[PDB]
Amino acid sequence: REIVHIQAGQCGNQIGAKFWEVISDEHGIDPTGSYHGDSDLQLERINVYYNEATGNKYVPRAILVDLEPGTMDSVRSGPFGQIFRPDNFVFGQSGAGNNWAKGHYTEGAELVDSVLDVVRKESESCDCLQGFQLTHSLGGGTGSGMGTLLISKIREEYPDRIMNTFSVMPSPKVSDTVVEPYNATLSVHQLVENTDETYCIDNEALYDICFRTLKLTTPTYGDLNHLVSATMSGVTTCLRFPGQLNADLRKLAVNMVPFPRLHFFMPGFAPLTSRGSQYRALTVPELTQQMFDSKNMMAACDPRHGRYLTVAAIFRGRMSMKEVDEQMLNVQNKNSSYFVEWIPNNVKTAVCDIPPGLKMSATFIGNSTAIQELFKRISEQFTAMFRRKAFLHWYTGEGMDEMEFTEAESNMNDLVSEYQQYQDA
Amino acid sequence: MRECISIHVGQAGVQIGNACWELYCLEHGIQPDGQMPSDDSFNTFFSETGKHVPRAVFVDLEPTVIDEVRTGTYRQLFHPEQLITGKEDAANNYARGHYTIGKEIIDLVLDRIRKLADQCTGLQGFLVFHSFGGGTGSGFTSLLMERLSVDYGKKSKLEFSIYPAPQVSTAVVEPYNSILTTHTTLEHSDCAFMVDNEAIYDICRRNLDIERPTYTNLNRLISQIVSSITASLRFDGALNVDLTEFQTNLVPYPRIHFPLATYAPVISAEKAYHEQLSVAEITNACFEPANQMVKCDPRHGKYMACCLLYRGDVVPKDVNAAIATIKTKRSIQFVDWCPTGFKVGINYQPPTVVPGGDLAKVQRAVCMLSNTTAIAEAWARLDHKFDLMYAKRAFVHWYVGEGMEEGEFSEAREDMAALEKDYEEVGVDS
Amino acid sequence: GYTFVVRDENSSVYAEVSRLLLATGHWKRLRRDNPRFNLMLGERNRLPFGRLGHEPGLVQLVNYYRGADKLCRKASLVKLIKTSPELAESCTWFPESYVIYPTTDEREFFLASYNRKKEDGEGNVWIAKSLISSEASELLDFIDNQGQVHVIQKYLEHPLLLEPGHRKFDIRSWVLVDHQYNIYLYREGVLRTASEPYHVDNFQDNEMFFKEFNQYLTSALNITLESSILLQIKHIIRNCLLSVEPAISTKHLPYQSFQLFGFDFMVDEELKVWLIEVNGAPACAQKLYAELCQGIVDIAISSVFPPPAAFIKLENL
Amino acid sequence: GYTFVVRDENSSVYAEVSRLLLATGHWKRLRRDNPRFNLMLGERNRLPFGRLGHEPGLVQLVNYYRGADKLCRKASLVKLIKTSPELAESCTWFPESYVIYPTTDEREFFLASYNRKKEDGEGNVWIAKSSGEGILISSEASELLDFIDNQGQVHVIQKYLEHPLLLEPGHRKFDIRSWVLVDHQYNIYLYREGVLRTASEPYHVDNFQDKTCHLTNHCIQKEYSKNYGKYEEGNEMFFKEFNQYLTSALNITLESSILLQIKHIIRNCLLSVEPAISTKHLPYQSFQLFGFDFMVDEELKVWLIEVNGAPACAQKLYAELCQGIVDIAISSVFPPAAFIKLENLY
Ligand SMILES: Nc1nc2c(ncn2[C@@H]2O[C@H](COP(=O)(O)OP(=O)(O)OP(=O)(O)O)[C@@H](O)[C@H]2O)c(=O)[nH]1
Ligand SMILES: Nc1ncnc2c1ncn2[C@@H]1O[C@H](COP(=O)(O)OP(=O)(O)CP(=O)(O)O)[C@@H](O)[C@H]1O
Ligand SMILES: Nc1ncnc2c1ncn2[C@@H]1O[C@H](COP(=O)(O)OP(=O)(O)CP(=O)(O)O)[C@@H](O)[C@H]1O
Ligand SMILES: Nc1nc2c(ncn2[C@@H]2O[C@H](COP(=O)(O)OP(=O)(O)O)[C@@H](O)[C@H]2O)c(=O)[nH]1
Ligand SMILES: [Mg+2]
Ligand SMILES: [Mg+2]
Ligand SMILES: [Mg+2]
Repeated sequence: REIVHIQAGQCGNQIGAKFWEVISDEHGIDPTGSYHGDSDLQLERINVYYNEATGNKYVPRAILVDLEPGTMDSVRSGPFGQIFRPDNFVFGQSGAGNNWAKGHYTEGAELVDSVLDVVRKESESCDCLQGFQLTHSLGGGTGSGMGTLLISKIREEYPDRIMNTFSVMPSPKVSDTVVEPYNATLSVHQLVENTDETYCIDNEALYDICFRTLKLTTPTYGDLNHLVSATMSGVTTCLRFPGQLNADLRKLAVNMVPFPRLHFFMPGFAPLTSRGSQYRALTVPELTQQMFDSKNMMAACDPRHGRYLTVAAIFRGRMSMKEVDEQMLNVQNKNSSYFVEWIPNNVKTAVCDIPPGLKMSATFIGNSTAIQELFKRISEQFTAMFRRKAFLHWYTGEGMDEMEFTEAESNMNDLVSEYQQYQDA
Repeated sequence: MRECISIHVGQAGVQIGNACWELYCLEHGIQPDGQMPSDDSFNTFFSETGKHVPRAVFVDLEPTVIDEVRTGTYRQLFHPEQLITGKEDAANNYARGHYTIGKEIIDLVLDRIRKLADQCTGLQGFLVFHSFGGGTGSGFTSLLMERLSVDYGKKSKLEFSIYPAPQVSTAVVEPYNSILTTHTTLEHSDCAFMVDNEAIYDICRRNLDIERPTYTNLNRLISQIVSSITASLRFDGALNVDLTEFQTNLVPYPRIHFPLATYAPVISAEKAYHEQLSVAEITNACFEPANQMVKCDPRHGKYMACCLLYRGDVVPKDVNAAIATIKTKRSIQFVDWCPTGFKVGINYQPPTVVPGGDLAKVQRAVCMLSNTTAIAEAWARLDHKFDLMYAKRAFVHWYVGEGMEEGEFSEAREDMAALEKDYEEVGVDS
Repeated sequence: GYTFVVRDENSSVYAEVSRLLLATGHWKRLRRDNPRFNLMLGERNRLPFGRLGHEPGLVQLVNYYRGADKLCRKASLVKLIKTSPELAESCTWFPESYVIYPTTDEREFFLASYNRKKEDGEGNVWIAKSLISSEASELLDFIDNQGQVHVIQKYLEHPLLLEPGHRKFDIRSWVLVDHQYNIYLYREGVLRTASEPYHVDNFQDNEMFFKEFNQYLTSALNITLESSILLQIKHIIRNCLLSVEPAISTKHLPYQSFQLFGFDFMVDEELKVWLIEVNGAPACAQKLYAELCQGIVDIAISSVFPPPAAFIKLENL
Repeated sequence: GYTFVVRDENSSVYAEVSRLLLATGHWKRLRRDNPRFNLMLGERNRLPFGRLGHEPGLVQLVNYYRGADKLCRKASLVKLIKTSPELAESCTWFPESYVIYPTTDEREFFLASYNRKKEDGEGNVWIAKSSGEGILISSEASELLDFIDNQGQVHVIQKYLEHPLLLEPGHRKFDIRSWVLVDHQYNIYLYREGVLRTASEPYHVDNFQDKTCHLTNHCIQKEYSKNYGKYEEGNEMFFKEFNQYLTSALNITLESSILLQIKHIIRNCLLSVEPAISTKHLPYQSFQLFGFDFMVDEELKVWLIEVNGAPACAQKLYAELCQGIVDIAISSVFPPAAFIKLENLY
């Protein structure tokens, strides 16, 4: 059961490169692609993310996309840069200028067919393809515009497969341009229609965690990417190691998505580490309380402001399964109002013996109605500019029409009202 | 691989161009003969042979001024074909520069520019330097911009426009030329940085203690501000933010493309005192009207964008702390439709000064680019002077005599009236 | 020599000021758009401040301070009181106000404060201005049925009532801020009194001077105008003008500014002065026009362009 | 499993806080100078703020706010009131004060103010105090200035409150002490219970050498007042007895007549120094217990006199105050109606 990984744009390639470095270490794969691990329980499901090449080499089933060579040249030089298939680097020369329209309609449309040729080649060499996972940001131009363009084209060619994304939401606290609410709203509109599951990784939440919790006053993208790669590792553990719960993308979607449009997940992680941090190993009760706390959410939403439709918890490392079950049952009994009563047993728990890194950790995946706070924040920012048609010339100049913006704004407002409807049920 | 061609039109554009390229050479360790012993990001502005040659074109309808370049210290720097001259100037007349004399030299200019474009693997656009007041600076530039929009459709075109000041003005009709050129060039310019000669003049008198500043004094200070703006294109780093990324934030509406530049510190080379100047001190100076490139009151104008470009010993921690202090202490009001945030860029390369110059060498410096409605005061002053003369049709015969019509005058003035109204509307709350 | 322009014929105050300048023999009046002036008696809206002080050699002064409308417009004054560092925590003299937009927007905060008052049995009368009611539902509907931004201020239900008549009144004080920012309170104020008795239920409803008002205060309450009301007034004026001082100061500008302000106060039954509104272009009382306009000529105009005891300079401690 | 260090054995308040942290599993007391702590109950002077929060694994919190001295020192408080934008024009609750240096001096301004009241026949009694010992109350500027020059320390000439609120029976002077706890998120908490450091001698306006009626300092009353503890134990009246005297003799509650002004002053004072002392941009978190000293005049107006960075509590209030410090400031950062949270109206 193979997954085809695609990473697009600066953010998509930076978080994507970290994800591959992290899991390559976990699976005992070195930068040359050779296996040198101390367990085989690393190679049991290695084929989910890696292909097997000539001299017993494991090659990531990853496709690196960007309209600018810069970020991809940085990857090719980084630690695990040589692990990727050289043919799978697909890049243009004229970037996207943080413009969704350029990535989706003009610059991106010129490069998209060559990317699909690589996607097709990777798919044809799959015994049984489960689907695709895309890493990207929604505030830029390549990952946002060209990424959603790729999703649309892939869906047309593989309508019966799962489309999963790790989508980095933009925030004024960690911003590159004022047009981020435009790019994000346009991308969310695409995501609501063409993805089965999206992990909402909020830069606002990643910033507040680094600043308020870790006390990293003046955090860098590297600091935010430390949390991201750790969360990405946790949420994909069930797909990379032998397990019974959410072992593939489809079963995960069936367990987590009660309504087709409501597929935006709020990840959580514990303990919150800081690059090069100190000594203790968090008890099971401590892991559980933290992963459910607003301060550990990777989306800037207060779960106490909504209700959980479904939840998937994953514990990693050697620990008491009896204690895990007691702690998991306790969080629900102590906060039963924040879990919808009309979805019985909506909190599932998995445990993996192999820890990340750390001695023991816990990853949370929640489909909460509080996620509307993220879409409300973006919608507010989008409307503040769209109301006065600010910066629209950059988009209309690429061929886009104002009607397209009105539809994206409306679809996202509908998404918010749908999340609110199920919160009042 | 994104190259940038600079075009310097008329006396002001040429003389300012000489100062910028002199500074760029000092910044990149390039000798007057083009040789660079240290030898890339600087290739956006320089082509290589081991001679590093500016991707620039100098144009003037009269040979004295460019002839000084041809025989000066940097004569070897440029290729002869890059220095283009006519015989008869535009006589401070927009109509002569755009029509009568402009038609005669335009095709040659476009060819010399084409020769530079052909050496570019990925041309990003043009930077056009010119005055509003001169006949060539106003007239020929707008003709050039019109033709460039045709020959290079997409490509970006940025301007550095020298706004007229009575202290150094050489013509009574500069207001006419200013309105005419602004009108004609408006659709063809993506971003324009106005440099008020009065503001640069007053900074030289105050901050540099110069009794009667000369063009050399003005141009060296102008070159520092221009250098800060183009530093992101000539250098690269993790904290370096590209100018086009700032330009996305700087221009909310196509017509409102005139950012206000403020620079700090401007310290006398003899009265330097040895003080270091914190990140907090220079950042605060960006909000002192005395340091702006255009005379206006930003306190009474709404911001649509604010960008901070730091140049020397600067770390983010200090920048964020300085911005935090400036907030809740300054008259920084944004329009309700723009996020009240500052886009920051840092270039670790410290500022360079010309040896034997009026400016002291500093450890750190900052240039702020802000799109404020306060810059519309500069249009109001110009439009008022235009109105005073045009009411009586004074000097209009000089323009009509070169084929122009009174219709172009009122059409250009009506466009300026609309521009002043656009700045008024963009400040009104939603 | 000195030349001046008049760009506001509707201003009654500066019409008298213009006459006084012409009477001296030192001042000549130029046409409306003549830019070679020394003094500009500009227009109320859209004054061309950007064109001022740029003609070389000329010393230019304007009868308005650019900005100041941040203290004069009702919504901006509410914004200034609640957000200025100098006022946010120290202001105890401005009635509880919320800026309500009809079509940023403190509607949710007003409803929280209204519900806090009805639960505790506290006075809940509010006044909406661009309607006096104790309901808030009909107050909000009144705002939405108008294309203007309104402010919901707490209505002063217990005002100081003048006897005889048992009637409501408000105080108007004239403040002249010259160039270099010296605040001058004009000695004479006016009481815009009501000629009907006060009712605490009927929501459907004359110039006393400081000598007659001083005489009413002793004998009526045995207290003087000062130490009970005039000290409060002076404190409020000082705090208000100094909060906006860094945003409107002309010290780093090519021209100089001066402005006459109209401060409106309301005294409650405990003798506490409350600031209601500030006026950028106020109108004077008929008998005080000659003295006030002469004071503007001497303090603000003659200080910049050179040819008593009626203006108290407000200073701190 | 949290760890704490105690670097001030003289602090009676944090000695009780230390005992409350122990005997409740969760806390272990580490050796002094051990840098692997979670909470630091630091020293009064020269606290090592620079070394705090530099271990990227543990969360560090200190019982003091760096820079609080710009409010808690006699001369710096006078400087803050007169120069802060938030206070310079709005402050009507701080007695007219001038910083004086003996052989940034405001000596010339004091003489101008002294001469202005003298010519107008206004009250001219002033009190001089060093930054109870070295305090002179006099209506002669010549006598006051000479007193400063003799001692080798910076003094502050404050306007003496000639008409204070006198407690009956006894007709005696008093001052109010309020305990304010500011947590890691700068939430200001006023401790419900306050103390009245009362005098046990009848107050008179003429003889300033009688320090038992003019100075309400607890040490002055025990060492010189012959009636020490005559009206209340240790010359300390609590808010129940004071509220009962107010509601009876003057027909007004303590909450409305005095506590509203107290709450206003506290919030204005701590928020004026907030941007200069906030640990939002610092690797560690701060919290501090302050001791606000007030004086009420006969017209029931509250006047701020001093702010104490390291205050001492009243014997009966130690248990409740120290438990409040453990719950609000320590347990909020390190988790296992007696404190009013002071907030702005809007
Ligand atoms: N800062 C600066 N301003 C200059 C310089 N040279 C001229 N100016 C200004 O530019 C305006 C005049 O334009 P010029 O550039 O002299 O004219 P031109 O483009 O050569 O045009 P013609 O001579 O009419 O053909 C006036 O406002 C001058 O003050 C210069 O070197 N520096
Ligand atoms: N809060 C309040 N309490 C009592 N009377 C008030 C009041 N607000 C306004 N008034 C009365 O209503 C009149 C309305 O005057 P006007 O409409 O010119 O503005 P104003 O001075 O009331 C402005 P603001 O919105 O700041 O209260 C005032 O002159 C005063 O007599
Ligand atoms: N302006 C003033 N008006 C009236 N009484 C005052 C006063 N300033 C001080 N006092 C009296 O003097 C006492 C001591 O004041 P001060 O401010 O010096 O005390 P403190 O607790 O800060 C320490 P120290 O022991 O150094 O005096 C006060 O408690 C009060 O009784
Ligand atoms: N977490 C994270 N966010 C990033 C990173 N790089 C950029 N971003 C965010 O992504 C957006 C910009 O998109 P980017 O990937 O840079 O551009 P693209 O090349 O057009 O896809 C903004 O919202 C940034 O805050 C990164 O490495 N990590
Ligand atoms: Mg991306
Ligand atoms: Mg993107
Ligand atoms: Mg010329």
